[PDB]
Amino acid sequence: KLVPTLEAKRDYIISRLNADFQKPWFATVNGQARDLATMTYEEVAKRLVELMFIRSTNSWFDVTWRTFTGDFLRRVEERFTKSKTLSLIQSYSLLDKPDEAIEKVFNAYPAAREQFLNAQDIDHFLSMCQNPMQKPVPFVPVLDRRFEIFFKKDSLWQS
Amino acid sequence: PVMADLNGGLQFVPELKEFTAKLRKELVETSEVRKAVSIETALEHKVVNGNSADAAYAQVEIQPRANIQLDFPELKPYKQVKQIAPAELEGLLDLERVIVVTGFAEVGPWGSARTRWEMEAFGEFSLEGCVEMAWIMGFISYHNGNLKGRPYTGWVDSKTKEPVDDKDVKAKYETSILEHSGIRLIEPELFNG
Amino acid sequence: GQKGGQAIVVHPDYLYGAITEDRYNEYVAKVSAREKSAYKFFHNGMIY
Amino acid sequence: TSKDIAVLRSKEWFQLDDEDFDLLNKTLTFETETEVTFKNANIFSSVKCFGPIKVELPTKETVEIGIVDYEAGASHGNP
Ligand SMILES: NC(=O)c1ccc[n+]([C@@H]2O[C@H](COP(=O)([O-])OP(=O)(O)OC[C@H]3O[C@@H](n4cnc5c(N)ncnc54)[C@H](OP(=O)(O)O)[C@@H]3O)[C@@H](O)[C@H]2O)c1
Repeated sequence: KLVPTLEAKRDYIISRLNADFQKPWFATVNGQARDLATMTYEEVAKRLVELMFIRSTNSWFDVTWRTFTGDFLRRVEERFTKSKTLSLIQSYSLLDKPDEAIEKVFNAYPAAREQFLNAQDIDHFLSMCQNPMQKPVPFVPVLDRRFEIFFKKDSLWQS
Repeated sequence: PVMADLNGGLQFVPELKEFTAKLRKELVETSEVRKAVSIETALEHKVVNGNSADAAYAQVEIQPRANIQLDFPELKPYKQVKQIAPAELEGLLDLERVIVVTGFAEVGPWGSARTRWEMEAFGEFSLEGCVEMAWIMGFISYHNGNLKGRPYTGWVDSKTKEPVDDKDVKAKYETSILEHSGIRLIEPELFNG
Repeated sequence: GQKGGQAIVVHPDYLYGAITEDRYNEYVAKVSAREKSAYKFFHNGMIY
Repeated sequence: TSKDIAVLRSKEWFQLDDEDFDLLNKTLTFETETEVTFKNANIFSSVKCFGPIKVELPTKETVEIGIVDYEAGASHGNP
């Protein structure tokens, strides 16, 4: 009954996750919500920085999350590029000025500003959210048979 | 009968055999010594400085992935199209009465209508055409989760289930995809004997 | 059986010359959204 | 071969008395004695390498030709 009750309360529980919880519903653009497959690559990036990069310290919260965000731009370019080229991100250390490491890629493939995620770039994004040996992601990416793990894993340091 | 010596004068350069055999015997020396000297100095550079910092110079180079498309018609802005049609056309047609194709598809000897227009217009398959003809011929499958423990997410063999990238699919399959598509000697097991 | 048949197709862009502007770019935004959604659905199904 | 006698003097620490020495079909031995000064567990600070180069005579009695002469700071091994 888990997946179905999550089906009926979907619009509801994500409103609450956005309103009153630590790890918000990830797929939320400009206040209005959506799913991972409704969010464009550019939005995925511009949100990953909103939740994994600290503007006040101007520093990533972890090298693990910066590695996450980098391995994501890796496929972003792996998809939209036509032939084999050199990475626009050669060491993720470039992400230390993020809003420009974004433009650097999303000017090399302006298409990823308009087209949603390819579906193989969703389950990858998820297998990167449940990768061991990395700090769990500070948001909720999806509702499925692992929802509470996503919901209350490593939920102490936040204080 | 005429002879027509279209020879540049190669009957004059004397003892041409080894004069030739020397010119190339030198081009292998000057080639191979700069093969051997170059690799060891690059190898010298790896023991005084170590490859721990020399690996950051090995740049990361990305393989394109297959991103199929739907080929929707592009819509140029309104000023462009109000120009191509006669200016008097607007307000002049009962649009309820203008038929218009809105979708289309196909199942031919070349797969869908996207992967026949390739061997039709372009004579050969793209990457997005070779992955689709790989998927609709049951060569490659999908997989996400954990195979070999490691999380694999992407195309895989379908017979051996062993991971395969969309950059090594055109090399690995394009031979058979084209071997078994289009007008062919009739394969009996497609027609139950 | 002597069934012939000849159908001709015109280029779609001659159509939009027959509609008012605000309606066109209204339709334009409308397709833009459907295209993305169709992209999404085509890839989920193709995968699974 | 003849292309190794090139890669040899292609090197800076390989020097002889007469670089014109006929190096083909000869047999070169390297009785070298190296020094090293550390600055970390692995990052050297100063490496020296020296020791005569000898050649097999037709009597196979080794006779010196030149001297290995290497020195490098901040190495990571010995080339
Ligand atoms: N008795 C009490 O009153 C009390 C009170 C509070 C907490 N606790 C206990 O103390 C623990 C505190 O941890 P938690 O609950 O905050 O964590 P958690 O939500 O239980 O999740 C921890 C898991 O995430 C992974 N992980 C966490 N940080 C990581 C990092 N920096 N790098 C790589 N992987 C990381 C770990 O994987 P690995 O398997 O790779 O490590 C670990 O299995 C709890 O598990 C709880 O049982 C007890």
